[PDB]
Amino acid sequence: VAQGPNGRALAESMNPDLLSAIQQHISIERYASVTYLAMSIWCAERELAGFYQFFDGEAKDEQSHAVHFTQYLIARSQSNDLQTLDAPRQNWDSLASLMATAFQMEADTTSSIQSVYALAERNSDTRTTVFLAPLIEAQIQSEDQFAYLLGRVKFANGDPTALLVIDNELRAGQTQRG
Amino acid sequence: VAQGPNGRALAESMNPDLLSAIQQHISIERYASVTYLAMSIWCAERELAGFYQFFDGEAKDEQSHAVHFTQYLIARSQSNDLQTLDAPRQNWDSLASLMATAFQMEADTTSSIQSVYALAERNSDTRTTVFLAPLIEAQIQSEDQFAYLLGRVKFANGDPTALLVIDNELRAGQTQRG
Amino acid sequence: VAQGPNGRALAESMNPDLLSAIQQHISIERYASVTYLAMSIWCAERELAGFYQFFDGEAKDEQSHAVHFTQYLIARSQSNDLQTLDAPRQNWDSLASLMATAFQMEADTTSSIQSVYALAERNSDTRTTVFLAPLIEAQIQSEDQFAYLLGRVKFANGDPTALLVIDNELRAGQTQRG
Amino acid sequence: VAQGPNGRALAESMNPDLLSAIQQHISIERYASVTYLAMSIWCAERELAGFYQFFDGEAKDEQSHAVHFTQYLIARSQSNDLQTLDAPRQNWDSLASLMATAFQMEADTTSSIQSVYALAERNSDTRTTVFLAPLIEAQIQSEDQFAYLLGRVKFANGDPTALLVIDNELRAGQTQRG
Ligand SMILES: [Cl-]
Ligand SMILES: [Cl-]
Ligand SMILES: [Cl-]
Ligand SMILES: [Cl-]
Repeated sequence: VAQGPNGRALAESMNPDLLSAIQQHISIERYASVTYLAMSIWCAERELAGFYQFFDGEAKDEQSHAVHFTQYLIARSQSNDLQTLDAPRQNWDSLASLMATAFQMEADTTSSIQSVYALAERNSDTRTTVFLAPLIEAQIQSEDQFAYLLGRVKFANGDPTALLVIDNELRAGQTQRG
Repeated sequence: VAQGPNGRALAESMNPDLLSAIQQHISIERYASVTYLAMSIWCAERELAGFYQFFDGEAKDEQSHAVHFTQYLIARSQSNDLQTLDAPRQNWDSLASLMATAFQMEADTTSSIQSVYALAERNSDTRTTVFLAPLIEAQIQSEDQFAYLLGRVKFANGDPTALLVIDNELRAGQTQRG
Repeated sequence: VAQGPNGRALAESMNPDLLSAIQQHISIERYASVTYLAMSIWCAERELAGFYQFFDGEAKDEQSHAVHFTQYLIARSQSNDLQTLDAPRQNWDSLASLMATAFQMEADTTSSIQSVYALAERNSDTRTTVFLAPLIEAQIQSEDQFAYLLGRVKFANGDPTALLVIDNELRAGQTQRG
Repeated sequence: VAQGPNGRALAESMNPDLLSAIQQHISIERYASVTYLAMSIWCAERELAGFYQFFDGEAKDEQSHAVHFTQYLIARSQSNDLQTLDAPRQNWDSLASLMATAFQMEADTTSSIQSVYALAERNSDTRTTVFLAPLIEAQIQSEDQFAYLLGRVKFANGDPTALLVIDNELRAGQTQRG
């Protein structure tokens, strides 16, 4: 029985480009997490308590997804490489603009998974494409959810009253179409 | 004991114009159902989640009413004839205009039942007029309900904040005067 | 952030041939639903109450699957296009022949999904192939189930006693190999 | 305040032809009841215990409906006139033929109500047409039920095994399409 790069028994070697692509995706999700934290703070600064709670939860959830990827690399007996994390964007002129960045961050997370998926398909690494499929399914729901929150916020058209109403929806856990 | 057109024992023959009128009404209710589905989608496209849930339920309910009519034709040993279903209207310039079409669709459903009622009265088919009476009673409540939703939406006068408030009412099941 | 054809924020554009293929599949499932309704009626006309209940449930379930596809198009910010629905087949010379049409309808539903799957694979639309995979899994079980019901009905070899026994199985919810 | 023919305070006079028609209908339902009793006995004589239980219940139910009409005449301050009751038919060559007579008896019960309904309509006695409407609704379900039992028995085509299976359905309370 061979040993993998992290030292555990190796079920099947992984192409080093696929390894790097996964390590990079872990960074994308760690960066989405700190971005949601910055958005949590920005909302809290403007007394948008529901939005603040929502993004606080999104930051923790996104970090869990990152950890889930590190566990997969351990499962494949591959080395992890936790990288330097850029500072997040921290300033926006409005909630609408903040939600636009949030939607883009979620969509870009899905894009990064798709790239890892396509690279694994090329290398015929079927464990990885299989492992990734539920994570892409969840990203579809996350994208639907952020499109919902962004569109609802844009519908408000900057009116504080509408934004307060939506803020209370979020504090109550009403965060998707349902 | 005679056999009816669908092959079951026949309690009492039905005039073929009355049969056709019932088969056509089944189509009206099937068409109301897919119309409510299209309205469900239109609302979902604009993040009006409460309205989306309401019309999703109305589509299923209207389909049940259609099925209820097919069971009556079976009870009378008459043949069913499920027809080609037109595509629904799918585009509206505003919620107010959508709710106007919804109200008209509900009122037109009642009109179609009334026509079947009047035709059965002419033919002295008392089973049918008796069978129809509870269904007209429910249509009165449905008309009251859609007049309520339409009028409330018009009262909002296109203000997004008011429409968000009404959207949340609908998501909570607050769909009539009560 | 770009807007998709239905007006919501767009996570990733979809090839218009893939869109049309999905809109067409929605029609196939809507048509399977009304076909199961017609079969429900045909069984009810012959006092096959268990078969009638089974197909009444299959019609509602198949409609739910259609709605599930419309929600996916909303999730992808694509336009829905609910189409004219053909009338279903409504006449069969025997239960065996009806069950044969039912099996073919279920198999053809799976074929239509496979075509959408293959088209999405060509366009590298990984959200769609991922979204479709559970639906194909369920179709395998549905095909196994209809092969079971069809084969059991053929085993009866037209004997009314055997068909009554199977009818009671279905009324009790005994609808698969288990 | 005037007194009616039975001596109670009279809310509204009833045409004597309408009174007689109601008194005659009471006899029809009393006769249906004893007919179901005779059918109960015929089934018991052939060890068809489920059919025997079913018709024993139908005899009691039909008698209750007769009593319900006598209460209406009391409510209208009209006289009751319980008439001589003919002997029921008591002999049949087969269950199929017995079920045919049962279906006809149920259909003839509905016809007699319809006649009373039409006579009340002519006399504009709206209490009576209103009172009768639920009873006609129930007759539609009774007709659907007896068409179901008759058709199922004919499907058996005289095979004892199939008739035993149906007998057990009835003993378990499986007496309609459901
Ligand atoms: Cl804003
Ligand atoms: Cl509006
Ligand atoms: Cl067969
Ligand atoms: Cl027989």
